[PDB]
Amino acid sequence: MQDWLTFQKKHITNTRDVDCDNILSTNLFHCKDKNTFIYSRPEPVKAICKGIIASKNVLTTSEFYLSDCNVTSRPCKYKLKKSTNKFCVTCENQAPVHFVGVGSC
Repeated sequence: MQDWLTFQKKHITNTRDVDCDNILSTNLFHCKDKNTFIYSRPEPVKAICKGIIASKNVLTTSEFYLSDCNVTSRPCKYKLKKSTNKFCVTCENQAPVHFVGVGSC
């Protein structure tokens, strides 16, 4: 439910330029306040949780290329934020199931 499958579509992007406008206006996001996407494949991101079976929030050993879509002054209209930082993923069954935050946990 709140697991890697849902985590992927909502956080795993393969482009630095995620079009927040269209992508976030789907029912998958429904234009919430913001959404931090990770520019990296699901494999190297799932590998962060490699060996973590028990639900455990872990902070990454390095920074990743993040693209954060955040709402502007207008609802469902976003500003792209391209940055590089670490992030804490809640690892369960060797897969990131919940997103904690960027920088540290």
